[PDB]
Amino acid sequence: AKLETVTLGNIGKDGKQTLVLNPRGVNPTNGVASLSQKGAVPALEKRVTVSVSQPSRNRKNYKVQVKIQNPTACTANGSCDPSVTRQAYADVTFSFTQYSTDEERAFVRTELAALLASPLLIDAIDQLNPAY
Amino acid sequence: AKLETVTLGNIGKDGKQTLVLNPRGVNPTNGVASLSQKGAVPALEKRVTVSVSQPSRNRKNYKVQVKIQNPTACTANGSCDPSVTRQAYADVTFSFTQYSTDEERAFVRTELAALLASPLLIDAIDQLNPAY
Amino acid sequence: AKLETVTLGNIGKDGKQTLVLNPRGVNPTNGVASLSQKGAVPALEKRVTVSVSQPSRNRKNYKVQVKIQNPTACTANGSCDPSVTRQAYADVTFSFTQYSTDEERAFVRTELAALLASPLLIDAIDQLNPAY
Amino acid sequence: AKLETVTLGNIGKDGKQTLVLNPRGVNPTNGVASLSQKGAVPALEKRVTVSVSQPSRNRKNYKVQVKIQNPTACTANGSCDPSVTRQAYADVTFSFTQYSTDEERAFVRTELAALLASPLLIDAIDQLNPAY
Amino acid sequence: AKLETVTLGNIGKDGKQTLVLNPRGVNPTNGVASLSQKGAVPALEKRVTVSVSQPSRNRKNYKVQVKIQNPTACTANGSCDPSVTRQAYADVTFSFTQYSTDEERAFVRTELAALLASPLLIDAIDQLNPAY
Amino acid sequence: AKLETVTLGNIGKDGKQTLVLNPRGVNPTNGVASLSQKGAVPALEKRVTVSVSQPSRNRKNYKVQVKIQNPTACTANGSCDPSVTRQAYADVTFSFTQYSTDEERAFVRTELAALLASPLLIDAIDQLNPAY
Repeated sequence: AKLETVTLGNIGKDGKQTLVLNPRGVNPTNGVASLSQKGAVPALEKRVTVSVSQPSRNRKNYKVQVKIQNPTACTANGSCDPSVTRQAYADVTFSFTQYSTDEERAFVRTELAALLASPLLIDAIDQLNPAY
Repeated sequence: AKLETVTLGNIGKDGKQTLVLNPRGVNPTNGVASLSQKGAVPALEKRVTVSVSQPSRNRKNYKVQVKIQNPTACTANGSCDPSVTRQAYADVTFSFTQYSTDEERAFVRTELAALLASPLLIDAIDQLNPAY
Repeated sequence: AKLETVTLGNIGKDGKQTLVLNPRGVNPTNGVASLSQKGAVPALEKRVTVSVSQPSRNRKNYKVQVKIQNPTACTANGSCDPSVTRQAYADVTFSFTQYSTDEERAFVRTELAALLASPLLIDAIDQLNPAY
Repeated sequence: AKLETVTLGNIGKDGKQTLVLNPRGVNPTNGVASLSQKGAVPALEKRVTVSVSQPSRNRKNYKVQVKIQNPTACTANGSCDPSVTRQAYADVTFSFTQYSTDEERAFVRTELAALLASPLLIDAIDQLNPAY
Repeated sequence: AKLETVTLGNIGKDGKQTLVLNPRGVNPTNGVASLSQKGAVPALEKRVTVSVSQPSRNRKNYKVQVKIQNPTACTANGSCDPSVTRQAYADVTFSFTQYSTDEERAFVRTELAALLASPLLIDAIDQLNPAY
Repeated sequence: AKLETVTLGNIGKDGKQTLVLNPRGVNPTNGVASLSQKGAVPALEKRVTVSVSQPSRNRKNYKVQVKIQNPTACTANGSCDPSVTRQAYADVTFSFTQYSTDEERAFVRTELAALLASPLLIDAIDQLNPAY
């Protein structure tokens, strides 16, 4: 699909924020499309990547991979310009057989999505609580 | 959060299906909670796992990990009982600093979720099309 | 199922006695749920353990394992406090396939319970006579 | 006791079915008494095996071992005769001391039978759920 | 006991403060229950861990082990977010024999608690003066 | 503090008993102040030991260490004089930075003492129940 400005809505804990990511390259050396919420400085922008990899000699499954990396900056320092003090990461890889159907693929995608909005996952990710 | 029957709604390509997963263990040897949409036979059920792992000696980040595995069965065979003929997989790991906040964690969670419903990801996962 | 006070009924040679086992842990290091008839002192209590283990790399089937250990104590000694003089053990191990059914599983369970109430087993266990 | 047709009643998950096992050998030559629900063909019959073994040099305790083996057959194939696609196994060994009493042995036997009819065990064997 | 919000009262030098700890997982990899006083950020919260370990082959006694880790944070920095500058620890392990009684165990428990509230301990701990 | 007859009250399961320990040395070879309850014979007396150790070459924290050792005696024997049949132990060591404060240490002291009267700890120590 068109590497275009993807715009995500009603995210954040309260469900009220917005993220705008702009096309920011393909093909670095490895086919991974890149997006970024453009900020003051490269180190300070939230990134996303997407890469579909066809099956080959060793690879027999298709693998779609998504990566989120969100830096946190703190301007006060022993200096003037803000610095990255931590990163948040997500990393999802999907693995699909060459004989799979789009219905099975779309099920895994929509299932993961609905899962991420569930009390079990809200507690595990937002509060870092295991399950009992 | 209570390892309870999580119920996911309006999933699938059309957005009209439902998934019901029932608590099906914790603590196999590795703290991973398990859920399953209960089906006729173990090999035939859709599974989910969740595991939060505190930081330790080598681990300094928290890592939350989610796994979807959905089998496809075909009953006709050279036999009577259905057999698994492929698996669909998702695998997401989140990586968070000990100094991160729930707002940063909930952002990465809701962002991934909203991302999974976007044209770029619909094409990459459902149609296995890279990005241009 | 809820790791709850199991209570067992009319056991013993006459089938008139009662055993009450109280939840006494999970996960020592190995997922082994534990029960125990509470007694004067830890070494003198009867124990039960159950462990379901899923299939992995090495293990392809499911394995359910139940253990029983009943100490016999004798308070007279060259001492005051009762001491264990022997144990009685039972260790049972069910092995079921990824494709097994709950009917097949319940049959083995109810068969083994019924088999244990039968003349041939009653003589092999209770009087230690083989079979002819 | 007399290796004789043992007949077992209301087994199965509904507790309505009957199993008839016919004496089918003794020794073979590990002392293993054998039984078998008469079947169309040897691979297709449910078996049971009982063995008592006296304490010797290496063995100082008595050990009684009982094994159930139930195959599942499937008539359809790429052939006419039914084939075995899976087995269900139970394997129980009792370990008793030279100084145990018949009352102590009978307690273990009847405890195991009672224990096999309890919610905790029904869920671990029939539904393959661990305990929480 | 149910892993609950344990609430502790009248602690601190003056005996006037309160600490609330919330069940924050079990079984990371080691049967270690966890609790934590809800803090702004993971690295900033007071933790407690409890584990009861049964006797094994290496371990012949029971061992109960409790850990306290309270961090101190200072927000002024060459930064914005508060950082951890030190940790206070308490690590207690109890050791009891298979034949110990609950009265003997509660004596050690209540004796230690009484001991900690005593002039000799107050000066050893709060003022780091040895004894003479 | 002056090594003085410490007296502790309302200890034991019921909270009704009293414990008088008497100064019984210092400086054996290791700065370990020692106490003890008046016992018929040295092997039969409850001991306590406290040691504060300053930071050093290897050691950079202060360490305060307390030990409890309560023997159980059984007078009946193949003898006249009582013999020790088991010991109960508690071993607490606190770890504090050179930069800690008396309020931070007193917090850890009073938190341990309050923790030791809580339903969770009572069940783990007195009844040797883990946590769920």
